[PDB]
Amino acid sequence: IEMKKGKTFLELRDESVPLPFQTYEQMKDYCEKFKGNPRELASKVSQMQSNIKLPIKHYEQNKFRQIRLPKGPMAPYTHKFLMEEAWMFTKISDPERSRAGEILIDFFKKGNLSAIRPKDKPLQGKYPIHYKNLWNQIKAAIADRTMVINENDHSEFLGGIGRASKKIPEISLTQDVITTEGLKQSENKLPEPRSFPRWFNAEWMWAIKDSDLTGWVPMAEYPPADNELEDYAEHLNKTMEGVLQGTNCAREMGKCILTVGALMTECRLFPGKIKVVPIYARSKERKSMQEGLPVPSEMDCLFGICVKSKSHLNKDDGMYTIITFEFSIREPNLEKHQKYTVFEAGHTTVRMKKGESVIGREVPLYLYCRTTALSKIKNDWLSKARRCFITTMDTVETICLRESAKAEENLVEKTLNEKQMWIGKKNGELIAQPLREALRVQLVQQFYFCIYNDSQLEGFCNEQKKILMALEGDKKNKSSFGFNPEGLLEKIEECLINNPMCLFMAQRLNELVIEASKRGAKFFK
Amino acid sequence: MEINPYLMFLNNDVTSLISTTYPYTSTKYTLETIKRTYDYSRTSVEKTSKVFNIPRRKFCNCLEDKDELVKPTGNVDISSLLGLAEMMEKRMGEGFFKHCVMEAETEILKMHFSRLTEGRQTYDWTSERNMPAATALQLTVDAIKETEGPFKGTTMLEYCNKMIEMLDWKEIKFKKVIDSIKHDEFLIRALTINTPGMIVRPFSKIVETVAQKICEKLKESGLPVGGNEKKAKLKTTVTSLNARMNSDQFAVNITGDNSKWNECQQPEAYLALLAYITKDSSDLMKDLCSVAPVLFCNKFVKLGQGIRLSNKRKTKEVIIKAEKMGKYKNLMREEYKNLFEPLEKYIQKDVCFLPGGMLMGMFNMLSTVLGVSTLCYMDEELKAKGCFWTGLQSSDDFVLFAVASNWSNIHWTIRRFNAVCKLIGINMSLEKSYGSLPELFEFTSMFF
Amino acid sequence: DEKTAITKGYEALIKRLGTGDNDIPSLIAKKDYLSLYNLPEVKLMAPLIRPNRKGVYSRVARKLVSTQVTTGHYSLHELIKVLPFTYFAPKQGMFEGRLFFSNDSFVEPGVNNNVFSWSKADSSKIYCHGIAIRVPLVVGDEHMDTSLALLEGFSVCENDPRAPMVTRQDLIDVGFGQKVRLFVGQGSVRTFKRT
Repeated sequence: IEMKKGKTFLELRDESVPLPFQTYEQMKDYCEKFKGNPRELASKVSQMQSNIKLPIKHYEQNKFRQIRLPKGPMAPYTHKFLMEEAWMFTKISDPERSRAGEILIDFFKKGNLSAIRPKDKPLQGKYPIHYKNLWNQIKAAIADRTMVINENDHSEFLGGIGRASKKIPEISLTQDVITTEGLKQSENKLPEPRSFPRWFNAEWMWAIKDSDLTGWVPMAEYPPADNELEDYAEHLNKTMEGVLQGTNCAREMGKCILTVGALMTECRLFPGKIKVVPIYARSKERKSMQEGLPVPSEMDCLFGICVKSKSHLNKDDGMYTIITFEFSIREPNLEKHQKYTVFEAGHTTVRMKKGESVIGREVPLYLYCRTTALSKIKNDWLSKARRCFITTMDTVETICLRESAKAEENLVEKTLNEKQMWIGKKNGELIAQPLREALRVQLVQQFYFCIYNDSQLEGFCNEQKKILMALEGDKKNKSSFGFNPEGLLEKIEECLINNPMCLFMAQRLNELVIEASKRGAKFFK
Repeated sequence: MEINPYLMFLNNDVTSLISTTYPYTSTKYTLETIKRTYDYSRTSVEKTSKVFNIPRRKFCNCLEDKDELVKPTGNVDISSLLGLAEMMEKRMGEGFFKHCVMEAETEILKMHFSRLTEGRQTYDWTSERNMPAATALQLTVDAIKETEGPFKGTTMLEYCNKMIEMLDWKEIKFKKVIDSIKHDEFLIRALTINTPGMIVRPFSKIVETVAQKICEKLKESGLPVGGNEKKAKLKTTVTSLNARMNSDQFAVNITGDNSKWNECQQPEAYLALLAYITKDSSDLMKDLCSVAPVLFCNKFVKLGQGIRLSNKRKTKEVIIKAEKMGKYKNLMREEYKNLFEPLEKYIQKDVCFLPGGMLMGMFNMLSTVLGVSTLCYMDEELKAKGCFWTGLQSSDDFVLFAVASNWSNIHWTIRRFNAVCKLIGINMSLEKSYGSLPELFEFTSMFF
Repeated sequence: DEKTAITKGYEALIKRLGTGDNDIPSLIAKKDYLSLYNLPEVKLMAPLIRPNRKGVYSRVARKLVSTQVTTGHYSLHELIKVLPFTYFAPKQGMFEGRLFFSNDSFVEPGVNNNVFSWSKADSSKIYCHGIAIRVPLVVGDEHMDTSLALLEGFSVCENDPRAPMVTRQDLIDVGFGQKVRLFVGQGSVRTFKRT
């Protein structure tokens, strides 16, 4: 038995070898008989150590520095939808009509959406006419009881502004052809850097509020129990779910889940056809007007209409386009709303308490048009935002597993109701709130992580860990010692471009290490 | 109120809340990667390849351009490598490598070639695309059937010998819409890679099995398993350290992350290592283990989708492949030009003949073995000074524990270790590797 | 504890039956519901009722009990569930299908709940806080008629999807002899007819 040898393989083996050896046999003999001469090796390693200048700093004599953010205009809105700046119509839900087309048709029948008639002059927009004509097309199609759009002129344009052109075969190419057309390589553009977002804070604070309606997100059931551990786990999960579902962030999570599910289904079913989808959600409960205690009411919240242009799983890894027509009752900002074209679609009516009765008061309404691109991977990624809850749950478990072991007793309710956590700075004074209100910030941190997930954020998230670990070591009086921190700061500055989340989080890191310098000795001012 | 969600790290330990910071579970790039692979080798030796008359940049046992050595320098040294291997053997035992290679061999004997169907993905050498392993394997076997009859071996060794025989076949056939190819083209395709195939798959699997059988006996080897066993290993290491040194000595830890761990590992050193290992064993394994290394010494890399042209207004847009970029080099920008001319030599039709490096996520077990060898070093110069080290190493991430009795000799030991690591291509990162007192470190996201 | 207080109150309400005169079944057969609104046990349980909505919950419970008893069609379970609230002056207001207790808990008419649950084929077993309680009597049909214990001035009818969904607020306007579908719980839709 033996591996019968060829020639080309052996020729290669005899060819690809170290320099002083030119045949497998010489190298083999040198290897099988190699002996240890630690003296020459010690001399060689010492020579290597001499011709190397490895610096080692301790972060105390040479501390870090604050990060220099980019300069220029503010980072504008990016997410597909409109958090906080959304006005939602509402209609009582039906289990026999729990579908996108049926819901949209039912909303149209009462005549509210049909009444909407956007005016020609836009407040701040580049391509008004196509958006307004597509809006009329959507109304006319919905009237026809079919979500389809036969004519393909506007969607095609608004999807092709990015790129659309002819293609010349290489075989039909010459030197005269080139010199005539002046063909030159396609210069690759780079994203322009942007400044600090000043509106992320307001969005975050609104996300920490509790909305009137609750139960936007669905969850599974709870199987039986056979001992105390599963009972405690179920109790904690139920508590956290009942606390969280009432938040404004969960509204956006549900909106994404349902809207993207509808888009994905329509793409799979009707490829190569312009369709119409609703930006809807399905509530479960609502805080009573007489008192804040929850009272059940299943409702259906309509925040817009999203066209889906030709999707065919072929170009750009199946990248497809959409177009959004969202509602709002809040006049725009030119700086923030740089991607949205806004209209004034007549008037709507709010409804509020008035003692024993609910009254309505009219207000103006606005129409946020915007053209954007999506893909299959982003759909699969956004359609499952519930993984943030579990991640937040892990944080809870830590606090509820460490303490429970330190004192060897159930301290879950105690820590949840007493344990104070610094949340920010109010009037130059650290605010502190229990863990009950901290969970909202942690959960919105995970959500905003998912919404903006990209290369910049992954790089910054990876590279911030070292700063936080070094600072933690500083807390406990440990001589943290780096090699070239300046390069690491340059790297993290490199990763900060055109993503509000990273610019905001970095500004906070700078203001966290300024505040910590009062108790740490590894950071400049 | 400006919300700042980093303030909870003050009155609470980082380890609990670090998870909150982390989410839940093209031609240009390839050209730059290969250019860096060539530039890191830090040599200038070129030897023509007889079989295809292609220049090969040999980078082994020839250090040059010492200046700016801090930057990654792959070029290996065989003497120190074999010396450290002998040190590790002496430590573990004499018949250690022999026992491990014997175990891996006997385990392979009863193996069926069908195992190759278990793989993440591969690259077909017939359609020139990427697919699961089973599909491309079926393609290859049915092509063998169509050309020179079926393969009735039903075993790994017969499959490998069939591949060998195919290395010498001049014409090979295969279904298509039917076609065939010659000797040189078939070799090329077989040793092609896309950003691997099936020909080298079993030999790589064998080498990985051997390196794994080796890492099991190694205390400082956290690759084969993780979690409970990993914490057990951690605590064993820490207690052994605490019980080793004295009351005057004080230790230190380092969280290191090797940079360019794939663009500085060369299979030639792996071949020399396998030779030294199997030196005393059946010639069968001696020759077998020497297959995948050389197969990786010659690796064609498929350039991605070609560049495009366009006029000023962008109204016209042409698409061309990579093989023809050498025909329009006068048009591409400088950065794209300076990145292409120095490599035109190594291009054949549309691919690049990289004579070394290691891009695949393969031989990770072997890299860990090499790292453990690096850590098992010890001499008398250190003993005289009362200093030493130890630790653990993953594929490209490691944790070091140095020991000494002064706040300065530690720096000398660290520099010694960095030198010994660079001697064999293993470099180190500076913006991602830190260190502190023994209490705090990190490994595979497990913040101790 | 407040829960234990509620449990003992409900136990007293159950025992009051006593299969005898001057008890729930005799007054039922007599169709004298006003006296039910003055018993001692309801007077003992009254303090456990949230003060702000005490008037509205008294109103709703009074109407439900009166309507059920008037027809002779009733169900002991929902009756005993809502009885505690009818010991006060009824005052106009807005009801939202949840008779909140003083402890922030709730009992919604016609839906089973942990605090009080009634399962069909288990009339004897009245589950209060997951604790079974035997009834001192036996019934096989006195409870089967719950068509009037859900809402105040309506009655269940045969299912009909054509009827449009509506909510608590709009119910006041529904015209006579007009079917109205509406949720009776979680994903439970039931038609109703004014009467």
